[PDB]
Amino acid sequence: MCLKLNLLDHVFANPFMNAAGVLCSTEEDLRCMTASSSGALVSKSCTSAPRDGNPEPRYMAFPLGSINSMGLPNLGFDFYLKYASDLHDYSKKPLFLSISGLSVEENVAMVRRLAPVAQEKGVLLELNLSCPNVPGKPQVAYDFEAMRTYLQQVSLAYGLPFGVKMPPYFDIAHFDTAAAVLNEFPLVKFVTCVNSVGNGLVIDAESESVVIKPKQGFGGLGGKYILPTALANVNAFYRRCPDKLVFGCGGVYSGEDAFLHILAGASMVQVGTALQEEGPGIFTRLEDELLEIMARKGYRTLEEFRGRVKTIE
Amino acid sequence: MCLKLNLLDHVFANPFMNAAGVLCSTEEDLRCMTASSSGALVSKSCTSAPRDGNPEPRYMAFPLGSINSMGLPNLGFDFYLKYASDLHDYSKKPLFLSISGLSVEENVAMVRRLAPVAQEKGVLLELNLSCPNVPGKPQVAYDFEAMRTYLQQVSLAYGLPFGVKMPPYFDIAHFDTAAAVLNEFPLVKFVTCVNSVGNGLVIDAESESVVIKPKQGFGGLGGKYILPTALANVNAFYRRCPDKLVFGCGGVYSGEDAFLHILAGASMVQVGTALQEEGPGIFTRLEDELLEIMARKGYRTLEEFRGRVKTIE
Ligand SMILES: Cc1cc2nc3c(=O)[nH]c(=O)nc-3n(C[C@H](O)[C@H](O)[C@H](O)COP(=O)(O)O)c2cc1C
Ligand SMILES: Cc1cc2nc3c(=O)[nH]c(=O)nc-3n(C[C@H](O)[C@H](O)[C@H](O)COP(=O)(O)O)c2cc1C
Ligand SMILES: O=C(O)c1[nH]c(=O)[nH]c(=O)c1CCc1cccc(C(F)(F)F)c1
Ligand SMILES: O=C(O)c1[nH]c(=O)[nH]c(=O)c1CCc1cccc(C(F)(F)F)c1
Repeated sequence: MCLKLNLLDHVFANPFMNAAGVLCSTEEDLRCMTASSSGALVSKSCTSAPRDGNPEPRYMAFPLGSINSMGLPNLGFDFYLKYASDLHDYSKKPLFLSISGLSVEENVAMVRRLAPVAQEKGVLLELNLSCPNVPGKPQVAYDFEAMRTYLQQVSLAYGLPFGVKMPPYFDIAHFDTAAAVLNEFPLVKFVTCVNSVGNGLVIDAESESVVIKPKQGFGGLGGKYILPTALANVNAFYRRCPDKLVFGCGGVYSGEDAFLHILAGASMVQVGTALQEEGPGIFTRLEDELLEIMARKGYRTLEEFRGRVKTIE
Repeated sequence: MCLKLNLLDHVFANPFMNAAGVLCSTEEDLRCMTASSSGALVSKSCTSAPRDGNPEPRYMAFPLGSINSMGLPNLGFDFYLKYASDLHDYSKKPLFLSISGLSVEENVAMVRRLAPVAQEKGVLLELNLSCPNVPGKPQVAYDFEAMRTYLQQVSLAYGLPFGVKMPPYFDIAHFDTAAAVLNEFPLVKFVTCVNSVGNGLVIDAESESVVIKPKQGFGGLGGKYILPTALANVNAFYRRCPDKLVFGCGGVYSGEDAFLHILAGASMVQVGTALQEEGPGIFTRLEDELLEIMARKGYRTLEEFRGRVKTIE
């Protein structure tokens, strides 16, 4: 019985990793994730220049999940590239680097410089397509023409296999269209579903106030709120992108939640809110819990059940 | 006490009603909602002809909410019109009739017939814009040019104040576009936010199976999963449509949840999943709970706090 995976020409001890943005912003964070029992790690989505991000409070968690409008605080691309080129211990586990430029040009500039490090050290790119583009237009993955432009430009500039981080969709026509755009790009080898459910609003009844300061309290939702949404997206893209891997993200708190993601199609399984709340010890727990479900069912490997969710009649 | 309010030229004993689709399909259902303590009721969204809807199982509930792909089973427009015209007791409470035709023409045909009954009896129209669209396109409310056409045609055909049931949105640019569309139509006097969060997927770990038969287990989510989504949409439209009313729907299980909807801007508060699970007794509980929270805070009216959610700075 084992959790091993071999994919994207890397070996992973288990499918668990952080979700971008959680426990991955500083060198301290990345050393911490490297020391944990996760199978991989991803660095904080970066911009060319460092960002402070939004005013605090900008993240809050609750029993059913989290809300955030962080504003992309990060130490800048050069820092993350340095970590990938010089600091990361690749004998411990594989590293993904997430990028999230504010324009197609900012992304092209980053990927051009990443590429030799990707080639030499094996760092893997995750391109975050929730980047805002022009304010007053939707986020890039909700503007299909922009998404196509971004992927054309990044594919030409980078020239190596990479993956994309997608927001959730809520309409079958959007699953269809979004997957068809991704399927135009053979270098897109993995699809991470999902980023946070956009622009929710948590209100505290006692104070009669929103709980985060930016955007009048509106921000992206993670956690237990979003698990069925995340599963839907994992499976929609699993079905529509048969030549790509799907990584699942959203609502993972337990080995059972991971097992559902993997039934839906997930290869790697990312952990955001639950990791933010519990800390890196969560990885040993998730591994144990997943293995126990596998033993009960008689499953010896992940591929025995990946994508094998049953439908009714 | 008491929670009585006036709107749309009608008096309501309290702000609570069923959500369309729940406990409102048959004459029995509508008599049961009328006998309840709710302040109003809404009939099941209808088509010109009766529909059997999708194969069962097509609804399932769980601790955090519900998933459905009902396929609009309904007794047909003639039935609901006859209920509004001949059977409903208007001395007990107001009635809303929901329509969701499969094309603009079908909506126009239904609303031309409804108009005289609305004049004579005061039945209120809720137009459900989560309805099918032309090939390749998403649901009408997700296609802003279709939505505008539908509202143009229904406004002309009906000629009387009505409301619109909206799906959730997840992007601030979409809130801006959708609200601008609604604000073109002066006859649209109330906006109900939100319909179910579209195309989630619930998977049962033991069986390794989806839990509803239609659409490979994909369906709309309601209940606790969707409360922050619902609040965000209520507040977004409340802010953007100052000359309209907003009705809140989504994730109401308690008077506290109703309180939060009202703080966000809700005039009426609709109850779907929790009503399906608990039955019509829920209405006395919600009223008692809401009045208890108001008393603890010193609020004597709903107007004192409707839309008064506080932001940080
Ligand atoms: C504080 C915070 C920061 C985030 N920053 C990023 C980011 O920089 N890039 C990204 O792709 N997603 C980001 N996300 C989204 C997470 O990666 C993840 O997609 C989302 O939280 C859902 O997973 P969960 O339900 O496990 O939280 C962030 C989420 C949180 C809570
Ligand atoms: C079984 C079922 C049937 C529904 N039918 C309709 C419908 O006919 N028309 C409609 O506008 N919404 C319909 N909905 C959506 C609800 O009105 C409501 O918007 C949704 O369930 C979110 O509220 P909740 O969190 O209270 O469940 C239905 C929901 C359920 C669960
Ligand atoms: O940093 C974030 O707010 C964030 N939060 C998430 O839940 N997921 C994400 O992908 C991100 C980063 C993307 C993002 C999301 C919202 C705003 C901006 C900004 F404009 F600041 F550049 C960037
Ligand atoms: O009956 C539904 O499945 C349903 N469930 C919801 O959570 N919200 C809804 O608004 C609806 C009805 C959506 C709808 C609206 C109009 C037509 C049709 C079709 F005939 F295609 F089944 C479906």
